[PDB]
Amino acid sequence: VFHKIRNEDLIFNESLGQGTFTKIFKGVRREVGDYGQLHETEVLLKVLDKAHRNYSESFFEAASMMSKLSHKHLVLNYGVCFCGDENILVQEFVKFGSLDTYLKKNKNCINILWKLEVAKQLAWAMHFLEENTLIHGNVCAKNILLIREEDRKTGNPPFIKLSDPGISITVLPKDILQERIPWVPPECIENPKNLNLATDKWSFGTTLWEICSGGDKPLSALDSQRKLQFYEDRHQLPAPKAAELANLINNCMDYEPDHRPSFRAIIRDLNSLF
Ligand SMILES: Nc1nc(Nc2ccc(S(N)(=O)=O)cc2)nn1C(=O)c1c(F)cccc1F
Repeated sequence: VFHKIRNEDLIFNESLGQGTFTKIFKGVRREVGDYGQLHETEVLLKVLDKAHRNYSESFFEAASMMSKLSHKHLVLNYGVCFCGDENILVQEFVKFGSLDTYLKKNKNCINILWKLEVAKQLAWAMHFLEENTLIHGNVCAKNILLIREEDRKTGNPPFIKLSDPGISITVLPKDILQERIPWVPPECIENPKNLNLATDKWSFGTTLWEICSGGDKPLSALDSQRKLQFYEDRHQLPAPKAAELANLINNCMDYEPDHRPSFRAIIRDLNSLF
């Protein structure tokens, strides 16, 4: 159960747009921290409309279930504000933000080893979720958050965390799931009850394509109807700009869910590319 945070201890400072039936803000939390030290902590606030009851329930159950699993590559949730007409997730603010935006702002001037390190970290996170039989369901480059940039002097790689799952595809409207092709796998377009650990293996492939494509979105030129037909016709994505991961992407984006490799196997594959 999430720690409750009082509306009175939250300041909203900056609008950061919208997620899927969410409004996102940067703000500050006034808290009592380690040793009774008063802190003013930068926070990321995700606001759900209480009137969208099934969406909110799904969102906060997903966030809660994953926050029960502390992990270096999973975002820290501080708690929730049940304040009136809205329920608010209070989350750590990750300094360098979403990986797709990061790659655009840096004009894809990162080398293949940087991409491999981020891919490995994501794979380790997903391996941990797989061992805990916890489906994420919204793996994508925008939900990869950069804590730290690479430091060439120390050899430190970039360091990432994976965002909270959001509203489950089992409750979202079909048109939203179709918009989310090709992150949502074909079996889930067919029936959202086909959600399975296999789902995240497919989406991991799509996310690798993003990482290797400088933050481009695959199939952006296709509308919801032509994306649904892209699966009906069983097409695969084009090889990304950095072709080094093309084989791994194809192996993960397997139309047969049971053939998608384990994240343990995926990690070994990534290691062998170096
Ligand atoms: N927890 C979290 N921290 C951030 N850091 C952030 C956000 C925006 C910027 S900006 N306006 O480009 O300069 C810079 C740093 N994002 N974040 C999220 O969960 C998050 C997400 F996963 C997807 C989309 C939006 C988010 F907000």
